[PDB]
Amino acid sequence: MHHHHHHSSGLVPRGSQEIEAKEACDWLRAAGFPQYAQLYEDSQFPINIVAVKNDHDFLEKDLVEPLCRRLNTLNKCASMK
Repeated sequence: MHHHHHHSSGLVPRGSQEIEAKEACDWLRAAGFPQYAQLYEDSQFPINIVAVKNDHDFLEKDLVEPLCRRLNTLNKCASMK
């Protein structure tokens, strides 16, 4: 029943982009960064992804790929400025 996350990976893009949108928000929360997920419906996803991910927040760079990809997949739909 109780858990924190599933796994720490994400390298399989497909045409199912409307289903990837669900997994994007939920993965951000699971990975320990729910602030980013909640900012989707507030129209605050596009806030310099490459800058905020480069603040050296964790030691491992493998976590920075899905932090980029899950932001990017919703960015298309958000279209803010």
